[PDB]
Amino acid sequence: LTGNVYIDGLWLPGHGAPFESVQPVTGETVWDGNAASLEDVDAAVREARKAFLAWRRKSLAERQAVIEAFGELLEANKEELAHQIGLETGKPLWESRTEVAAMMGKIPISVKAYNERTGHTESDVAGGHAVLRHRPHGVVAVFGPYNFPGHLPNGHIVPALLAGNTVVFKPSELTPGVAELTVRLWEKAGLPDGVINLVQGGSDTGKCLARHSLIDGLFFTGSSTVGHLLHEQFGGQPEKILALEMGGNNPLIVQNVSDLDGAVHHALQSAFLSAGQRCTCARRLLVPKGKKGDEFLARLVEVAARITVAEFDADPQPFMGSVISAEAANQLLKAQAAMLEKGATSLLEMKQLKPDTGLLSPGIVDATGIELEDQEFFGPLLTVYRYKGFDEALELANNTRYGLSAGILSDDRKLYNRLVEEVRAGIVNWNRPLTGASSAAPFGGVGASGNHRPSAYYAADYCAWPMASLEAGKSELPDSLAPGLNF
Amino acid sequence: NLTGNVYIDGLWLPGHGAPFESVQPVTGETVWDGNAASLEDVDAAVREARKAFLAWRRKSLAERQAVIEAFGELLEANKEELAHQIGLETGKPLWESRTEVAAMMGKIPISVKAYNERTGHTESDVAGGHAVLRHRPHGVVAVFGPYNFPGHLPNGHIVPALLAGNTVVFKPSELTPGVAELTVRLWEKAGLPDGVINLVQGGSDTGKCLARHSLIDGLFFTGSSTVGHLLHEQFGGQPEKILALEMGGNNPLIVQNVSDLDGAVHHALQSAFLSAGQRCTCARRLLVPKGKKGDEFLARLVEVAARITVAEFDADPQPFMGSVISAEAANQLLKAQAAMLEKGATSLLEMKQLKPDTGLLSPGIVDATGIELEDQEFFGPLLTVYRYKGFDEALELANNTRYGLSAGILSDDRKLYNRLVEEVRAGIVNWNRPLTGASSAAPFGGVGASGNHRPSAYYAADYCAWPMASLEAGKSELPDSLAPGLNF
Ligand SMILES: NC(=O)c1ccc[n+]([C@@H]2O[C@H](COP(=O)([O-])OP(=O)(O)OC[C@H]3O[C@@H](n4cnc5c(N)ncnc54)[C@H](O)[C@@H]3O)[C@@H](O)[C@H]2O)c1
Ligand SMILES: NC(=O)c1ccc[n+]([C@@H]2O[C@H](COP(=O)([O-])OP(=O)(O)OC[C@H]3O[C@@H](n4cnc5c(N)ncnc54)[C@H](O)[C@@H]3O)[C@@H](O)[C@H]2O)c1
Repeated sequence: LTGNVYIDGLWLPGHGAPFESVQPVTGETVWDGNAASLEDVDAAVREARKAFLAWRRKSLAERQAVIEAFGELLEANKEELAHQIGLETGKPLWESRTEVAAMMGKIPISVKAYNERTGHTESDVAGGHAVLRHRPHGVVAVFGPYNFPGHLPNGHIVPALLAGNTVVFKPSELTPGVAELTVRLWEKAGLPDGVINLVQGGSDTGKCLARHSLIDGLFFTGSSTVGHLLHEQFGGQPEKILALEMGGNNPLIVQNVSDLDGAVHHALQSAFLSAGQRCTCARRLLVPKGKKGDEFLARLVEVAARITVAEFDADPQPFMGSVISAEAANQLLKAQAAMLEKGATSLLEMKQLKPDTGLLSPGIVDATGIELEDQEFFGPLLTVYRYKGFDEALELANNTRYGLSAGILSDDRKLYNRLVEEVRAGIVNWNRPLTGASSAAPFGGVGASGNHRPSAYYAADYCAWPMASLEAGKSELPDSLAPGLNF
Repeated sequence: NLTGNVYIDGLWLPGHGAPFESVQPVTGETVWDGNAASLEDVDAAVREARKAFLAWRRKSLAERQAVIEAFGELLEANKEELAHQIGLETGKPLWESRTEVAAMMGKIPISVKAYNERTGHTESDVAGGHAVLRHRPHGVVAVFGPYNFPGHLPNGHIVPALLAGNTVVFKPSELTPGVAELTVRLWEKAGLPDGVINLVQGGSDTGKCLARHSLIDGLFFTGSSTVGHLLHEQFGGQPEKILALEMGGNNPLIVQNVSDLDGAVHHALQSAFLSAGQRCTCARRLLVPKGKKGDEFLARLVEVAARITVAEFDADPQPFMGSVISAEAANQLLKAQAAMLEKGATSLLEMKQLKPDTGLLSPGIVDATGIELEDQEFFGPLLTVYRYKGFDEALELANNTRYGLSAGILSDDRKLYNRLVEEVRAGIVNWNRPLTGASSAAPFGGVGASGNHRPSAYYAADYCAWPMASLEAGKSELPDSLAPGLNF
């Protein structure tokens, strides 16, 4: 807890302009530090490149041993890291600890994924004795969001390091402290010098890193906007492997449910967990028009009003905490303000709970006939649309260029079956909230939610490239020569 | 038996573009005549492939597999006729064109196993419920085909794509349109629904109209790192369209400490001169240890290399290699080794034009040990040799290229190979076997300027299907322990 930078195993103040991380509700300063400058970034990259040569040579077993030690250190400091996350983001403790346990779980699963997606295989084939092994890329710049400053960046870092990569981690300028803590835990775990390198900063720092001509890969978790910016930047440079993980305008369907409070439960999970700040949250809820939906939305609004929202560490733990900043909340309020005047009516008003904080109350808005923008956004603002035929519901679900998550809450399996059949989305759930993905299976958005480099399990796919060999043992003539060959 | 028509939505139709023709590389006579697809022709192909996708993606995996297997039946059934088309239109000798066909046939079952492993259907019980994983096709994929293997490579994209439920708008090389039309007719006679594959002949203009078309959902490419980079630059900012690039390489072959001379000379000639050196995995640069051993080796290598025959694809006794794709290309190769010799290099074996205005080139070997030539890819039987001192200097040379397709070593000492694998950055790396003759059973993806990390061959299945993972439950109902702040 110092505010430094980290390069080649050494902690050093940044040469860039200082910035600070403020707590979303208290407003006081939680972090102070210097942002990485241009030459600072050149240093991080040069030293990760240097460390690569020695790190790529470590066996898979050794790299796994260091990473696992990192996991043991995660368990040992679970509460302190949880408290750091919740403190700096506004997420409640009970949820931050969830993010930590997720970081821990990302390890063994990343191991199995490495061994299946990019393992070592040996076989006898027609052209001789074929063998297949997987090689790391080199220096991968990892960008971290602010909603999960521990789970997601980790989900890039573990698979990459394990496979022999070296990392230049640039966290969000809204969650630098959690980043510094995680880096210290990699140090205290015995990670060779320069194998991971921390570069704090904001937009300028990320600019200097992304354009840097010596990175060998870039792994991104963040807004579809900046993700597309990066993808355009690398236009014409296929040599640098890019992984883009972006948002979505995720739809949730709830039709013909026999357990009301159950569907209200899973719905509230999907739309409001993490203050609606989980990238897999449902931003659009679809309910069959008429009487049945009226009953459902009645109960859903009833229970949603009952949700508590307070500081990350309130004596009785609330359901959700603050939004990252008071400004973000301001833009959300202006957002639903633009929705209402567009023609929508408020089923449940999104309210600012304390004077100049990011504490927002749940918000539900009906714009069934209205046409708002296809735009992603974090916050507890849920747009609801009422539909006639189910074949119309499927039309609505796909009514977005994003393609991350989508699912249906229903007792009828065939609604799910036809959903899976028709929907164009990354993860599509039935009777479980859109949130809470499984790291044991891929996690890759389609459309504007990724560039077809799915992470989580298939993370192992974009951390290592394949080397295939036809081994012989002795260069010697075939039984029957080809035409035109005389000896 | 051929026509020269385009093929869209199951219908054969003359193209609306300007006419062109496919010439035999040595005979000079016309082998194909047809109209290239125009802008609206391509818009039609794409629109109709998109329409057909909706119906094709819903077929089960088994049914699509059955149609493709029927395609295999037809490949075996017409093996010799398709071989003759390939050899005729490219100049490749018959005996190896027959190989290209057998490779097309083999690309099927392996594409199946690949689909079931890399993008299958799996189910497991996990913490968040009963999780399931299935793999979906992208949609309309534009497939561009080379000219060295107008059958094997395009197929290596098409089978994996069709099988996974994609539809294809195939644009073949304007140097091998006939092979394309014939192959398409073979897909027709195989029962492929209308619009699931759509042939769009043409040259640069046609391919541009296809790549720029705002309705493709993927682009699969095999061709020069030059045009490949052009395409990649084009899609800059469009991650929604999945792109796979398969590009060339400045492939190095090292031969040090071989106790069987004629064997290593064999594998060398295979790697550098097979198919007139027009296989993308050919060794463009041979590395031989400085001094006596390399002197003897290269001596033998030139002796035997001179003994190579080169003639028409249908020579009475089949030669080792045929003509290069065109006489003009050959012209640029001659200009190439001329620029190397005047650059400071010495000619170990002169590349000569065997007939006046043809693509018949004789093997060419050039020593440029001290000279610095361009890091550039090129097809042709022109082999540059580099002599090295320490083995770590040989490794220094191998990576002396921005391309990263193939590389291998001819040696009796396994540890030289081990140090190669450890250090070399290339897609496929062979030991004591020719650089040519890859294995469709294992991935095939070049690094650096040889691809964008969407390797084909076995891993083709990865860029033909995207993953959908689901947490199924059965009934939306409250958990045992609620979250804090939820009242009912
Ligand atoms: N796909 C996912 O799993 C996932 C996860 C989290 C968030 N999201 C999406 O992201 C939205 C919020 O954005 P966010 O804050 O998480 O990510 P972001 O846009 O802030 O990007 C992460 C970091 O990259 C750096 N950066 C900013 N500008 C840059 C630039 N121009 N060039 C290089 N680096 C730059 C900053 O550190 C920035 O905070 C969410 O509401 C949701 O839409 C998606
Ligand atoms: N990666 C591999 O496996 C592989 C395979 C074969 C050849 N190669 C290499 O590629 C080169 C030979 O390939 P080639 O000359 O057939 O490639 P190419 O550039 O001719 O590409 C094939 C076809 O694409 C079309 N085309 C041309 N310009 C286009 C454009 N601007 N936009 C869209 N389409 C366009 C034309 O039909 C062209 O002939 C050599 O470097 C060779 O070694 C690599």
